[PDB]
Amino acid sequence: GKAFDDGAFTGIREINLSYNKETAIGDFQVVYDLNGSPYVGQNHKSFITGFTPVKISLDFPSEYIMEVSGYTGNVSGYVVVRSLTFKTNKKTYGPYGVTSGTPFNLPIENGLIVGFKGSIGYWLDYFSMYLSL
Amino acid sequence: GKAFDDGAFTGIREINLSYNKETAIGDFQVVYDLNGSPYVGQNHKSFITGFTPVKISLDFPSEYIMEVSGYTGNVSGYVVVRSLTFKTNKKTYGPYGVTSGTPFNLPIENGLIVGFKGSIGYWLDYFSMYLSL
Amino acid sequence: GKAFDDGAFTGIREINLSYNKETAIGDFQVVYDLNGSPYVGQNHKSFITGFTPVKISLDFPSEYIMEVSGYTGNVSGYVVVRSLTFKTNKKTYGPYGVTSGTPFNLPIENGLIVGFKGSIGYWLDYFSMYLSL
Amino acid sequence: GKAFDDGAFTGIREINLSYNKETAIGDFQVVYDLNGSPYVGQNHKSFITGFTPVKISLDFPSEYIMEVSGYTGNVSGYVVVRSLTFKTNKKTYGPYGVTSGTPFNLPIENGLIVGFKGSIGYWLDYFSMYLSL
Amino acid sequence: QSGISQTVIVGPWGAK
Amino acid sequence: QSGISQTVIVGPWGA
Amino acid sequence: NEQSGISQTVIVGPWGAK
Amino acid sequence: SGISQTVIVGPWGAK
Repeated sequence: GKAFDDGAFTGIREINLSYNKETAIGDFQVVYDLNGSPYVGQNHKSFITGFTPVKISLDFPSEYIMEVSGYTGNVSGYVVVRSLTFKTNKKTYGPYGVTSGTPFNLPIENGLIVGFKGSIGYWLDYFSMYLSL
Repeated sequence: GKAFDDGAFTGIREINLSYNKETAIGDFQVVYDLNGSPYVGQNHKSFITGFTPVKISLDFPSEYIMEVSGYTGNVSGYVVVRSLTFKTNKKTYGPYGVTSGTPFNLPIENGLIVGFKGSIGYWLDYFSMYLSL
Repeated sequence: GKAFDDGAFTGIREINLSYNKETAIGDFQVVYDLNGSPYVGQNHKSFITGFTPVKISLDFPSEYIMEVSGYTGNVSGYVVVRSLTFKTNKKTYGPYGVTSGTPFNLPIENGLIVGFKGSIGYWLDYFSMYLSL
Repeated sequence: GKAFDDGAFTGIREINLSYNKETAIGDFQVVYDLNGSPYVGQNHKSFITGFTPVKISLDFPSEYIMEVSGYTGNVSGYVVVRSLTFKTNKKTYGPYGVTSGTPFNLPIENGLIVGFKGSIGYWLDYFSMYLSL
Repeated sequence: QSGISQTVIVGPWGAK
Repeated sequence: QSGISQTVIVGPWGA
Repeated sequence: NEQSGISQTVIVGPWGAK
Repeated sequence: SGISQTVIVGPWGAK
């Protein structure tokens, strides 16, 4: 797929992703906070259509992500991120996608997620997160 | 279990843990680097004995951990860390213990593990890691 | 004066300031690096004009500031930043302004300046610096 | 002088120094905090005697240093640190030593001093400070 | 602000 | 904690 | 070590295809 | 490498 790297910022204001209830995660985009102003990240798009969009609007700065979890697994033979769930200090968003395969989770006791990078083809191939105090 | 929290240091020189093939991880102790000299961490011990000790001696500072993984599962009614594997930039140490249950993996792209906290009763119940540049 | 706060970024690419040889520092603006691309900072301007502009273009990323020094003093009854000098690992830029009053200097042994905040009226009233690894 | 470098810690609990108004700062020793416990730093001593001792006992963690200032100047031909003042969020300790020479000051708006390094011969020749969140 | 330095902490794993 | 990332800040120098 | 003028940040991952 | 880094300001005094 096509790789991307949004970089690191001051926080997160909104996540706009799309999913398919039979395959995996598709489109991924994020509105970060950059020293008080919204920073509209570019939309990283799947190579195919048919996904369902969801808008996760956080109440920044009092609301912030405390855990990112999901599933990675085979779809058409290769490994991709099949499901995602975002837990904040106020509520839970997801699961989105198909909860099958190998689970994973990143709970945060102290600190914040301030950036995303990864790759997207037909589906989200992989991703990493920037962490900071 | 008894909670523990070593806090944060400059790096890691050695890890001394124990495990049992019939069960899970038991004792856990770390020899940290503190400003260029070794600092002997508290030995966090299981409520019981009979484990097999293992010493992971890293070639500090050129060798460091890049990924920690393992499995969590039920042992005699307790949900615990049944296995641990430490992968450095030089080699892999483990798996130590029993590799069955639900998997978890913490891959680090940039940064270092500089401390450990958690809880140990009959076995290693859970643990978290301090990460820093 | 009018307070300002640029916040923190990932580095410094260029500083555009102005000064007067008989008074003090006037305008202040920074072209920061943000995740490997230029980010044009807000231009903080004096309540007056008639200053001499200076452009300090750094050879980013290999060239970076190692020491900020200068002088604070009275001008028309109030304390202002009268002079500034920026020393990098390769060259010295300054002094700009009037080198009299009380000196100050911030040498950096490890780490980087990643942002500025302060206040500017007729002249630069005061300023602070964000430091990070 | 003999160089020294205590390294970085979790915070500061007490500072023990000595000074002579006719000359400069003499001895310097710090009791740091290391994850909750007092860490007794090595005493860095002057090669000579005749100094007045000072002990700064901070109410850690409620009390912490917010600014370090002083003066550097010539004594018997050597450039040394002649005076020091430590301001916390509760009180001001100093000045210790005559306030003459070239001034310097490090006010901290966000963050903490977590370590000291430098060199001491007959007097404190120079020093640097480790800063962290 | 406290007089204690902080650092990023991730986890826990194994349970909670 | 808040959702805003923080950084060490030294200063101010001046008025 | 020689530092560059680029600020560093901890990064965890990746999860997905290796 | 495997050594944790920290911001350091200074030195003040002799060179």
